[PDB]
Amino acid sequence: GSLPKWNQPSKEGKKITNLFVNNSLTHSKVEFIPQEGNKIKWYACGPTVYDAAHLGHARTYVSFDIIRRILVNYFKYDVFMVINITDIDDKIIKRSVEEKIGFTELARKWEYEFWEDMKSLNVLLPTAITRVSEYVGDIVKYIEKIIENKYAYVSEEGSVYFDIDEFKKSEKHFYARMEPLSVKKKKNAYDFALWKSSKPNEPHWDSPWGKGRPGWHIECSTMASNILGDVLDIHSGGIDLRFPHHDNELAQSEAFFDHSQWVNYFLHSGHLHIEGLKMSKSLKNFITIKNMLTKYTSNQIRILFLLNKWDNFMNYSPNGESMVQCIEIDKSFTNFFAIILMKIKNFDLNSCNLYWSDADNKLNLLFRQTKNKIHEHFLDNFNTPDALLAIQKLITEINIYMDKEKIQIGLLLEIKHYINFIFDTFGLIY
Amino acid sequence: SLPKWNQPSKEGKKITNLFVNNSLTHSKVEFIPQEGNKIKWYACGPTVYDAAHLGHARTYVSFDIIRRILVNYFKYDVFMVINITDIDDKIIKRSVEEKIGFTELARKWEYEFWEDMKSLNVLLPTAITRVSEYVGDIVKYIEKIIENKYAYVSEEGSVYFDIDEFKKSEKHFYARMEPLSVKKKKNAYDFALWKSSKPNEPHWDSPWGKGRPGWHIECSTMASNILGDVLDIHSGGIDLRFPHHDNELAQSEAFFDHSQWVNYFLHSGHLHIEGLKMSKSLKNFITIKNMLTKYTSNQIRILFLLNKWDNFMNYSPNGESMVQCIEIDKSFTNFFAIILMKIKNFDLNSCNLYWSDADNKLNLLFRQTKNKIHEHFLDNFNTPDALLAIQKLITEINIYMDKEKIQIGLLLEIKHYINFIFDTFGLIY
Ligand SMILES: Nc1nc2c(ncn2[C@@H]2O[C@H](COP(=O)(O)O)[C@@H](O)[C@H]2O)c(=O)[nH]1
Ligand SMILES: Nc1nc2c(ncn2[C@@H]2O[C@H](COP(=O)(O)O)[C@@H](O)[C@H]2O)c(=O)[nH]1
Ligand SMILES: Nc1nc2c(ncn2[C@@H]2O[C@H](COP(=O)(O)O)[C@@H](O)[C@H]2O)c(=O)[nH]1
Ligand SMILES: Nc1nc2c(ncn2[C@@H]2O[C@H](COP(=O)(O)O)[C@@H](O)[C@H]2O)c(=O)[nH]1
Ligand code: NA
Ligand code: NA
Ligand SMILES: [Zn+2]
Ligand SMILES: [Zn+2]
Repeated sequence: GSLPKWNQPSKEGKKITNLFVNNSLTHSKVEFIPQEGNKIKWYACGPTVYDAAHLGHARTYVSFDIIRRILVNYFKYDVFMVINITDIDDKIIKRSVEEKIGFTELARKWEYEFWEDMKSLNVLLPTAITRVSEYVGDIVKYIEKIIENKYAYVSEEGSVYFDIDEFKKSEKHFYARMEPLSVKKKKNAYDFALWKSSKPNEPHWDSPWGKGRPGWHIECSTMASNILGDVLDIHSGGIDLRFPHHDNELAQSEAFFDHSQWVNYFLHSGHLHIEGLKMSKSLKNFITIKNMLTKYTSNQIRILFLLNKWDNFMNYSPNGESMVQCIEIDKSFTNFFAIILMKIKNFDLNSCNLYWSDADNKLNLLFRQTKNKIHEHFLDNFNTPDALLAIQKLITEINIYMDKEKIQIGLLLEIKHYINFIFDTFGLIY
Repeated sequence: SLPKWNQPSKEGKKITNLFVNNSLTHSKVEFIPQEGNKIKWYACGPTVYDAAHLGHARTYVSFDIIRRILVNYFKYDVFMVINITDIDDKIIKRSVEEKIGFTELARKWEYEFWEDMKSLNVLLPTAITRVSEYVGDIVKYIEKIIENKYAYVSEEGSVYFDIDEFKKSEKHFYARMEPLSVKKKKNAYDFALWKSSKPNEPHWDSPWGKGRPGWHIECSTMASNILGDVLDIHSGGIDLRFPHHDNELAQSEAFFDHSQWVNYFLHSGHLHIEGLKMSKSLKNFITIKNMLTKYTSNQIRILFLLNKWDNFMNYSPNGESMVQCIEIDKSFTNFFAIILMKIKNFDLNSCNLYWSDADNKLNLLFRQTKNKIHEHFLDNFNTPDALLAIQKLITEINIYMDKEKIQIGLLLEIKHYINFIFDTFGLIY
């Protein structure tokens, strides 16, 4: 009917938190319902490992790390996550001849440094790490099934292409669900390659159609489908990937399983722009995660991303201009934990009075209110900027209470623990 | 002819389908908060005249576990109050035998009690309410009970709860939880709200004369001032259910003139040593400090994790009961040793990360165990079965790490989940 349709999961038997997430399939905020129980099957597109990672990559993976911590630590969902490592790619192939070291040896180098940068930022590793080099055989069988479903064709040179026209014809299949308006050997220019016949002096793999490499998009559909299956609760990535990469993943997986909805919720992180231009290796405006870590700490970098809503675009000001606010917040969190611990330590039950005073009750009321504010923020599509503000306000009032008033030791311990619980959800470490 | 219980409405509340053994209904009922996800919780505290023993440990560690389940696992919001009974006949007697002040004795054993609690990793409550600091509030509480014509004053200057006037009212039933357990008095079963003090005994000025608060009035006063007319949870040991807890309900119902002061009354079962309750008087008791020179806090918490909070349990001394606990503590320790070392020393550069069938089978048992434990916690805090679920999962993880090629991310997830459950249990590794 010229409009793509979206089927919300049924609510019976599912964990309902009334969480709302910005879903790129509906281009709106919708209630999140698991496919099965409280389980969330989640695939996230990974890096292409030919170079150092930069602050833009940090934005995406730290942002979805925070969302993952919110889902699992805060809401107690059960998340099964997969991230691919794209270790075969044209950029890796070209760089390996420039570097005069093996392609595989170059790919491990930058995958290792990528995971070390993620660990440095306190990013949790996914459940499964799926490398393209280890899945080429699975990829080929995936392409075969797409061909048997008559949604792909083979060129004489030995490449394989996705037949978009055959895909559209089916009433159950719509091409480019998320960006409908973004649309030689080929039937049509809009067809894309699943298998590429191998260029000379290029790494290659055996296949029924000839020596070749996987195409850009087939890696993700194959790996995600083998481990997670015919329905994905969440698929994530940066916004630039929405078309053509993610829409093509949907086309390949729908073609493979012959069904209409491979993914219930598609989440796209907004881009990090430096001076109004996206941070890209090509532009030469980029800042490596390692350089960033020599001036600033993991907490400060995470606070930078906490201050910017995950699905919005953000602008980083270099020379620490944007980092000035972050350093202030990290400095005050550190000082807070210092004080409240000294006051808990020096508290003496025998000499203090433990009457529940009016000052105590006022702080307690603010403490329970702040718990409910933060809960609404997380339900409001992971509004970490406002949740972080709630904690700062609560800390300002705790500082006043501790300085003057007589302190209820138990109340202060409870508040320290809640703030610890929220900071663990953020990935901050104090 | 039987008291009725009104379940809170589910509308607007956090509903977990949790079921708790409620002494008011003498059955298992679904737990519904009074307001949203908030739980107002009052727990009867110790009388600070002596060292705490393993029985006190059973009650407070068991309800610490329940509190951790409620807050850490289910993400409820718990506002808790515990009284310290620092004025009491037992404190007065002990203070004269030792020839020390009533307050100096109470502070000493209050301090050792909180130190014993910290040693067992028992979380402190939000508010600690001492009777000596609330004597004025207690008096004003008794006044309102008298104005509602549910209490009367004797010639000596004492005040007594008029049970018969309380029963007459249709909105009030006396002794809801133990209905069959029922001189100056109108009736012998009336109990004192205010006791006229002998001149030597410590006392406080009051409208009816110098006196002390009675046994039960302290708790109704303090819980009502901080938490109010409705208590989501009131907890204590089983022997306290009558007359102490039933009298708390009568006093609070009389004060507020309503029918239900507490939605859910949870009573931990008693710890018996050689078939008799651990009591200072019997001389069968084991202090928490003595216990901690023989066994560790984790081992002691595992003992109470193995015994369901609301059931009676028998401790066999000379380490008979503790042998099982020490084995479990040993196996948790060794499991964490391996999984932590393999996570640290895992090297992404040299490893193969294909999602193998062994990886998929461990993952399936891992998610299955999450659902088993979830059902156990909903089943009235069945920590013994949740603990067994963890043990089963740990046996299979040990095999996986020893033999299979390990998915570093999957092992991190399992390490994180088991830590999350151990924090809910209060274990520290
Ligand atoms: N990307 C995409 N565009 C489609 C599809 N079907 C129709 N359209 C677009 O929608 C317009 C309406 O044509 P119809 O929907 O009747 O085929 C066409 O001009 C075509 O560009 C489809 O499956 N995928
Ligand atoms: N936020 C943000 N994400 C980026 C940027 N550049 C790449 N990404 C994201 O980082 C992930 C991996 O990056 P890749 O290595 O594919 O360039 C992708 O999901 C992509 O969307 C950037 O400048 N900002
Ligand atoms: N425990 C208890 N028993 C009551 C109450 N009201 C009446 N009863 C019992 O019910 C029986 C019937 O007496 P009535 O209900 O006429 O007072 C009495 O023998 C009395 O024991 C009450 O509030 N509490
Ligand atoms: N499980 C258990 N609890 C006890 C024992 N003795 C006292 N308690 C509990 O410990 C708490 C404080 O005891 P108290 O200081 O009032 O003697 C009360 O809630 C009481 O129920 C015992 O032998 N076993
Ligand atoms: Na794009
Ligand atoms: Na009793
Ligand atoms: Zn991808
Ligand atoms: Zn009490």
